[PDB]
Amino acid sequence: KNILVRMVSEAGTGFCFNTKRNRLREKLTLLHYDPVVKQRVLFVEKKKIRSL
Amino acid sequence: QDINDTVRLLKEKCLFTVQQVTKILHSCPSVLREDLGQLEYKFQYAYFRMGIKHPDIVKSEYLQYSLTKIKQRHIYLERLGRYQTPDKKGQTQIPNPLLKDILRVSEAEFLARTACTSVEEFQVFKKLLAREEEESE
Amino acid sequence: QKRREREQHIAECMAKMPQMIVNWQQQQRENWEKAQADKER
Amino acid sequence: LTYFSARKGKRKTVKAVIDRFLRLHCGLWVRRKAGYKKKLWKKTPARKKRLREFVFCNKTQSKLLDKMTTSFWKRRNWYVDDPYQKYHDRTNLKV
Amino acid sequence: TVIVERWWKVPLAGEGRKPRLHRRHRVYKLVEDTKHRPKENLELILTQSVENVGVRGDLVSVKKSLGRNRLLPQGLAVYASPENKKLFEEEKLLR
Amino acid sequence: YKKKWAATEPKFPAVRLALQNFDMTYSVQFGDLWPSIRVSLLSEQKYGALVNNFAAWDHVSAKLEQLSAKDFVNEAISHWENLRCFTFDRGDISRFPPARPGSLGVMEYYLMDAASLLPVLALGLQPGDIVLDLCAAPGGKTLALLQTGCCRNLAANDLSPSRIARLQKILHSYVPEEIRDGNQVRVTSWDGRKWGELEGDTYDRVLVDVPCTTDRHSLHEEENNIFKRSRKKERQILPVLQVQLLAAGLLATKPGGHVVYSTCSLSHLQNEYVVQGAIELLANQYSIQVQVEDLTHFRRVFMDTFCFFSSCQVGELVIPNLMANFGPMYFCKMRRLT
RNA sequence: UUAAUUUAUUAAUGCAAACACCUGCAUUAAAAAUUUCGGUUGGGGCGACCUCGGAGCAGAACCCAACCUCCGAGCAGUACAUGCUAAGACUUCACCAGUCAAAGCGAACCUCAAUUGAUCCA
RNA sequence: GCCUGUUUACCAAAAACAUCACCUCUAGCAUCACCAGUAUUAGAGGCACCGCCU
RNA sequence: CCGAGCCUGGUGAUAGCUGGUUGUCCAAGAUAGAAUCUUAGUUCAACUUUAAAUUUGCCCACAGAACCCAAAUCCCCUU
Ligand SMILES: [Mg+2]
Ligand SMILES: [Mg+2]
Ligand SMILES: [Mg+2]
Ligand SMILES: [Mg+2]
Ligand SMILES: [Mg+2]
Ligand SMILES: [Mg+2]
Ligand SMILES: [Mg+2]
Ligand SMILES: [Mg+2]
Ligand SMILES: [Mg+2]
Repeated sequence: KNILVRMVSEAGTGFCFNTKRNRLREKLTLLHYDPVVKQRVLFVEKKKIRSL
Repeated sequence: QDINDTVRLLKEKCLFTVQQVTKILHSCPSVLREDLGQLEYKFQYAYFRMGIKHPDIVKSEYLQYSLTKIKQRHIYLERLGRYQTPDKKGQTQIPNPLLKDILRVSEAEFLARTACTSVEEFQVFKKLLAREEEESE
Repeated sequence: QKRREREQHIAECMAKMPQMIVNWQQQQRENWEKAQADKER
Repeated sequence: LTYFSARKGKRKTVKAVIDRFLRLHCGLWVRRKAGYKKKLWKKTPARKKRLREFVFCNKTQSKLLDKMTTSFWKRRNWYVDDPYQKYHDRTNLKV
Repeated sequence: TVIVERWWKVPLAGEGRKPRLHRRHRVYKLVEDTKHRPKENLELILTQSVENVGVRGDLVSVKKSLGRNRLLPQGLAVYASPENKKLFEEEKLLR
Repeated sequence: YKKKWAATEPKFPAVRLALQNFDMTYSVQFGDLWPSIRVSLLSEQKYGALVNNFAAWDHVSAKLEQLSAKDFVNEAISHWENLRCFTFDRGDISRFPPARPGSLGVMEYYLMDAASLLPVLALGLQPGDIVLDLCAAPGGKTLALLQTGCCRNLAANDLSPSRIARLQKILHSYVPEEIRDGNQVRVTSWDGRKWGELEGDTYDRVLVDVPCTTDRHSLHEEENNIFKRSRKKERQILPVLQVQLLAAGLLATKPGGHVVYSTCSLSHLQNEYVVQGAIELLANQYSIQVQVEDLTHFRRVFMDTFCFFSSCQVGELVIPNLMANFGPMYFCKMRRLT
């Protein structure tokens, strides 16, 4: 199945957003737009919010 | 307190008569060392799942044997179909093997006379049952 | 103090950000190349 | 609600209404959209934007809330920096 | 002693008025039972030589049980009141 | 309605109902083997790891070998005189680690009953064969077929959209989209009985895994148990439906083509009488002759891993044993002579 | 009563407090106490159903029941701007909820039947 | 249904309840019942005299 | 008049259930549905009543409203 995970901005801002990934898949690193920095930055999976 | 609570478990929570309790203490002293909870589980395993009544549980030193051995042998026979828990009326399609035939006998005699299977199969079943118990816990 | 700490932390993260993005993209590309090499066998 | 309180004989206010709705002095009632904080991960951006908005209430719903709240909540409040100060009055309204 | 606390806050009564209680104000939760507190010691001034505590006129922290059961009832000790402390101070400086 | 009845039939769990039926039938069927079969069915099921040929098959095989699992298919081919599924030695109860996506983005291996692979192996997919899976849509055999070399397309049909969706998901997880894009894989949600009319004399290889009592799943899972009272009608009519499906598959297969009828049950009624009735119905109503292939060499070759019910007239029957809890699996190979 | 909630009350013990009794707090029983026992269908049973979607009934704007005829869903895959904002509209016959969306900022140069769940509270 | 007796006063007097006998369980004991008693005793309960078998 | 006595009190218990709801006269005035431990009820909608504001309401000519695979309807200037 898939798990809802919290991607956290690597830009040092407290910005976070929730995505879905397969549980068996490796931890997620992903470019995403950071509104506070106003720029695309890396986000790294921090913790598993829930399982779905 | 330890002795009194063991006796109280045997009396109130196992509904053994006073004479039955004395006979149990005389025949199976290891019951006293055996902790509460485990003893109640063993007794209820005999009573409900195996359908053994108090006179039989006392006559045959069932409480002497270990819960691991009891579950191993009994569940092996039950899945094999040899054993069958008595129904609401207390009746079974085939007469069940005797507790002495199950527990007192050695492993080889139990597997040959009653289970009628192979030691290899019994070992595999023992490992499987141990894994199932661990996962259940 | 909190505002400036946040600002300087953001500044350091932003300074490191382009190199981190380049490294991550290169890692993805090299992983894909390794997959293609495995397909080639 | 209580049309006559046993201690004062006054009409009481359903505080569940106060906890949920804002009354603009013009007579309009504002509210949040139900579910605007629930399971956002499975909601599209347009749906989330719709949910995050402040929404007016029907005529009948406004009448119900007016009945359920007392006259104290239907007064002019000259708060310092109320974000709804402009919205407290209607303009260029024909019937 | 058992110390209790109301589950439901009692509305303020006023200055000269007495609070009016209701069925819900009779519900309590035990905040502490003093008997379970760690034991503290009693300060006493010995009047006669006693084994393993002192000789005479020396302030000693003794278990409340011993202080109230043996020393004080038998006169072997007196309460460490300011008056007793002063009296034994004169006794000491007069030696 | 009548509320107060004289005597209400005891409320039995579907698992216990299935146990009652399996006792009263298979005890007679198998004699002294029924105790062993019963204990094996009620015990844990032994799983095999089918390495995804599309993924890093060599690396996954090496990892499984380090986990001490051996390729029963490979050893069978060793003394037979393309599939790789690793299983533990006889008597071992070790579980394979859960399969995870590989570097290529596809799952490294599929954890499936090893016996379920024997039907596919016996089907003998020749290089570039047009293939049909009339109702096999749990996964398993379908994935094994796709990993085999049926590059001339495979039509996987089922009547259950839920199982079709499950098939689609496993295909997405395992089979590359490059392989699945073309007509190489056609997944359909249609009735197999209509398949004889829809296509005839088309497929060189056919696999008919008819719905059955699925004895192990009936004994374990309470949900959607075939042996529940409400589904008594379906349980009773199952043999007719199985005969119809096998007849449809036989009609579909090309003259001289091979079909394999597979069943996850011990029932003589649901296996041998089903195949025989299908042969008779095909030879009478449609006047087509089918010859049952001899799988005794298959039995001997795979005996080291699976225990087979020797007393079988038509086809093969892997029975679940404690030493190898891989069954149950009946499979019968039939070549359409006319 | 193996329905839910309790153990206020007794009987046991354990820990505190005192130097067995009493008190406080726990655990286990006995004993009881409060309250409930959904809905639509089915007379010869051993149950079915309850929410959402497609098709016929309902032929042509919309709407249309059934203890009517059929078929399905309680996800998955991609992407990570699947960001922010905003005119104007639709709306399952109420409301709640659900839809589409010009323009603009900022960027590049989601799909299809349903696939779901309010408030409070954590 | 052993028997004599008991019962739904006011729709049932019975095969139902009780019953001697038999059986099961609990209790090692005193100053208000049990009891001014003490295991051949007392309490709770089943079943129904006796007799016959296994 | 005991499956839990009787009397008093809480007590004017509660009842989506039954029954009743008393002068004259005039006028407008009848059922799209949804939700509901809900189908003996109620909230909203629909219908209905009253008062007020201003302006189009109905009937309706062309034109117009789908492919897959009939009666009619909708929209609609004039009148
Ligand atoms: Mg005041
Ligand atoms: Mg609407
Ligand atoms: Mg008589
Ligand atoms: Mg008489
Ligand atoms: Mg009478
Ligand atoms: Mg009389
Ligand atoms: Mg009479
Ligand atoms: Mg009344
Ligand atoms: Mg009129």
